[PDB]
Amino acid sequence: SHMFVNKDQIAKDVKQFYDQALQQAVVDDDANNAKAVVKTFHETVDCCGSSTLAALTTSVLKNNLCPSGSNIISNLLKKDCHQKIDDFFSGKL
Amino acid sequence: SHMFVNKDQIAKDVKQFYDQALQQAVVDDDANNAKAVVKTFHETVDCCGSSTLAALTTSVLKNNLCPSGSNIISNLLKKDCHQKIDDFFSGKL
Repeated sequence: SHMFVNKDQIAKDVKQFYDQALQQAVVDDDANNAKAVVKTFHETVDCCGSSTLAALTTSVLKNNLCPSGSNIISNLLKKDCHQKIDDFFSGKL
Repeated sequence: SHMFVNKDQIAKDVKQFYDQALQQAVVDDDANNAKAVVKTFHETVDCCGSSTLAALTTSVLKNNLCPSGSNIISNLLKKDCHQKIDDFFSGKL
């Protein structure tokens, strides 16, 4: 039950999973569960794309895998998916 | 970074979130992100339905929100979504 954890490592592991999903979504039109996973995560947490993978975020945005009304300009003022994950494990609230 | 956590409570919170999504998916054909969230979680972790909400698991199964080939009979021998969440925070491996 009660246990010692490193939240920074957990944030890293989550971002790594996200990034794996993201790179499968952008590239493979056969990988529709990867696209599904990414689009529903994006929609649900309201984020679009990555820090580690910023140049690839352009693709998901064009394949309509980010939230509706999500565009290059509106995104400028929004936290990306890595920022949101980090802030959640930070508990920055 | 390093911090004391109750993993049983985290498992509870995750199952509660799942259950909220599940009850929105079964009922509301207007709630397509809830259906999306449930179907992609199911597909990704390979589980179908709940412990707390067993009588409602029948609905998602018929609306095709569980993995392909997932049926009432095959499901008998598979962990449901609550069991899988619990076992993951247990680290039962």
